[PDB]
Amino acid sequence: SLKWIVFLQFLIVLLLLAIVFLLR
Amino acid sequence: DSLKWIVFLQFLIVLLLLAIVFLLR
Amino acid sequence: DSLKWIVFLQFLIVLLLLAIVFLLR
Amino acid sequence: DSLKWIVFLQFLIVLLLLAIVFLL
Amino acid sequence: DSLKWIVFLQFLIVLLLLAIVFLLR
Repeated sequence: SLKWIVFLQFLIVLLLLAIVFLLR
Repeated sequence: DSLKWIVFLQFLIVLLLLAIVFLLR
Repeated sequence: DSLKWIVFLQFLIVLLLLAIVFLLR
Repeated sequence: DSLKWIVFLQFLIVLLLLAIVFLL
Repeated sequence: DSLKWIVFLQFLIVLLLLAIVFLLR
């Protein structure tokens, strides 16, 4: 489960990067 | 247990973040 | 317990993202 | 000490999301 | 060290949320 927790954290960071890019 | 709920909630968060990206785009 | 608090705060994060989605529409 | 910091950072994330909700 | 990755990613999330707050107003 920890592997998937870390992987989904990766995904969340990438999506937040997309959101910050769109706001800019 | 707790970790399964963490994974499920993180998946829900991913879906919601995708929805926010779609709304912004 | 740390894990229970993490799960509950994850649930709150899900609620907050839902509220953000509602506000964006 | 990792779990303590994870809980604290989750709390910070909740606070920041609340700030964003108020701003919106 | 999965926990160290989790902490680092959480800190990244905090920084991105601070940037979002700055961009909002």
